[PDB]
Amino acid sequence: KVPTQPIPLMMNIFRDVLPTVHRYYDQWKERAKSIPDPELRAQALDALERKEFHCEGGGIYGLLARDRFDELIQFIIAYQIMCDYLDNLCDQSDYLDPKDFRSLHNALLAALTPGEPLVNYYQYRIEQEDGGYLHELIETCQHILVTFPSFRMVQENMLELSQLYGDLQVHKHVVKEERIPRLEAWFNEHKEKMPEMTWFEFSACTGSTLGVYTLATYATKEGLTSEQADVIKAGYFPWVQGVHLLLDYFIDQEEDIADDELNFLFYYENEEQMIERFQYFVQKAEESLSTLPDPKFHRHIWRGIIAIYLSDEKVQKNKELKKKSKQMIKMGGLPSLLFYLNSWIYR
Amino acid sequence: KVPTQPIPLMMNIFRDVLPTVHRYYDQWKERAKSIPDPELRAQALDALERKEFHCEGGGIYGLLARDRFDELIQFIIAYQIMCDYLDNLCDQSDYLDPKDFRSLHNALLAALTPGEPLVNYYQYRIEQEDGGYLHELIETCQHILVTFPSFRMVQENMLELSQLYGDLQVHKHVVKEERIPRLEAWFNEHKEKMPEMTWFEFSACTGSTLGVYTLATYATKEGLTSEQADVIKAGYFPWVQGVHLLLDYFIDQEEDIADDELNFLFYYENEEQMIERFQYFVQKAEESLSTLPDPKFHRHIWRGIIAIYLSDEKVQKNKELKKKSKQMIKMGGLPSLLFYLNSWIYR
Ligand SMILES: CC(C)=CCC/C(C)=C/CC/C(C)=C/CC/C(C)=C/CO
Ligand SMILES: CC(C)=CCC/C(C)=C/CC/C(C)=C/CC/C(C)=C/CO
Repeated sequence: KVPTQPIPLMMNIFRDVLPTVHRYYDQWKERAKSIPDPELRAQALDALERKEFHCEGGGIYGLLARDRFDELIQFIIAYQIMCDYLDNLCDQSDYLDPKDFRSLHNALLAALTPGEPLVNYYQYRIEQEDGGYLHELIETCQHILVTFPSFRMVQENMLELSQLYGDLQVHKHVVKEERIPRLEAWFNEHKEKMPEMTWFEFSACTGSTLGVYTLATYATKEGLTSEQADVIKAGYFPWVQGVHLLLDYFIDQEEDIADDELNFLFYYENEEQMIERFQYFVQKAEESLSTLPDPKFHRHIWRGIIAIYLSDEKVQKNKELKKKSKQMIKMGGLPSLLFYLNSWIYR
Repeated sequence: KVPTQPIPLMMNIFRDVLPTVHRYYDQWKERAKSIPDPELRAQALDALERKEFHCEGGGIYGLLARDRFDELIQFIIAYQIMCDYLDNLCDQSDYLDPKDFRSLHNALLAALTPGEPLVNYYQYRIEQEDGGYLHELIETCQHILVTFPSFRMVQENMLELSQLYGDLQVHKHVVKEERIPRLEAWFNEHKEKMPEMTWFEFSACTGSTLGVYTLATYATKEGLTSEQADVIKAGYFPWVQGVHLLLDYFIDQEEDIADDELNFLFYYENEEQMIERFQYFVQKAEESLSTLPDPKFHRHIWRGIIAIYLSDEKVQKNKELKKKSKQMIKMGGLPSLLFYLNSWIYR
């Protein structure tokens, strides 16, 4: 059974999760260095250099599936490395071709489809020589998921989340003036299936990978039901994924204002509405998490997400953002403790 | 309104205590570089390089005296720097002259005696040109303690603990064959005023500086009575200071065996008696700490100190020492958590 008390949970993270994540992550970093195309190589290494925390955090789900610990972490790390690599490729495109963005994000759907034939995902861009990097990441996922006893029960839900994630990455990276019309028209197709929210709130809800890792985790269990697959998806989507990305965008505000970059928080009528809706998402997130198996573990993952995000220098070294962050959610001073602990370690 | 819950306590330590200690400690490092005598300079800088954790730990007492935070920490740092410097000078003496050891440790008594004229503390050794390093550490303590409204009420108790500490440093640093005879004669002078214990248990009890820092902390209060000053002294001496040094000796066993260093645990008739007496010290220490003002603070700091000691790789990587440590004190998974956290940071 998973640790649900802080001390054993933290001990298992430092002893088991982080060394196991880094065993595989550090192997991908060595592979990325051998990418022949200098632009693909740079984007791969930048994602690996800057976004380690995504894999370190995602790997914590390993604790729910000890019998498949190494394999589940290898899947989460391969899938998350792909997301961060592809995000860099889309963010750094000089061409802004949505066919390219889509073709790249179809790699994530291949990763979730064992025996899906691998295509040239780079077919709509000039840079295509990755020495098999992307194919190796896809095949890693394919070969692991197929060994999970209830993968077939969760696969449809994983693909639904991955498709929504890919759609977001396509629409938000096109030429500035075409982004919001695409996102609004895209939201309009899903809004009937969704709780009452805005196009930009929906956009945030689709931008997380947490639901995919949670479904992959429970895929390791014998006799998972279609009913439970659906409970597990609904536990994270839309509310938890929403809070995750609303925080990501909260922390990235000052660089988005300065770099004229798409930030979903900027489409709220005012700050009062933003804080009120954020608090609503948090309450709905707490309610959705409580429906899950191992609810106490999920509530710990979730508190950890909020705390680590709000501990960012961008929040804690900005008097205004720090004040507004405590208005959004009170965390018993954990964000500040993590900032000052971090600040002490690296000096 | 002193922080006692783990998150706010830890946040204050990382935000307030450690950065403030680091600032004053760094200023002492730069001051030490100006020591003219090459050997005194080498010993001052070595103590400062190796023993910063003593000041980091001692400074946590600042949180009991928020009004006097910076001044109390400057006192604690100056006193502890002096202790670790003098320890080095006595350790690395080629002549092992107890007159030298005594004269050096008389600096600690001067530090606790404002308006006292100072001697040449180096008067019994070859190396004497420190450019005022030791005088400035003394004067730093003297100038801070006079500003504490209740210093006069705790001064006698502080001088008592400082005298016994000085006595221990004198007796333990002489030639190997004179150490135990000196330590037994010394204990025999104090035996009748102490709870029942061995000369080597007594030696352990006198070797900590916690009592001095705690007394200095409550010196910052208006209208401390003699009764209260005696309660505060008894809260740390002898049981808490005893646990502190017995635990230090416990962890360093393998080191002290192979470097043939003096270790007071080796004078127990066997391991079983050593563990039995340690458990007794722990109980008396818990009892004496519970008599203090802010008893949850004192309990939390003491458990933190124990957890940090037991997290040492010397304990956690040594199956035998790990078994004995878990007999000696029940800390649950905290030492193991701190071990794996440290292992991760410094991989
Ligand atoms: C009891 C405690 C403190 C538990 C710690 C819980 C932690 C560290 C959770 C990390 C949160 C997490 C899963 C982050 C992953 C980030 C991710 C997948 C980002 C993709 O954009
Ligand atoms: C919260 C942190 C990182 C504290 C660091 C400080 C450490 C490691 C302290 C452990 C030792 C300690 C509390 C010593 C007290 C000072 C003293 C009298 C030392 C002489 O043995």
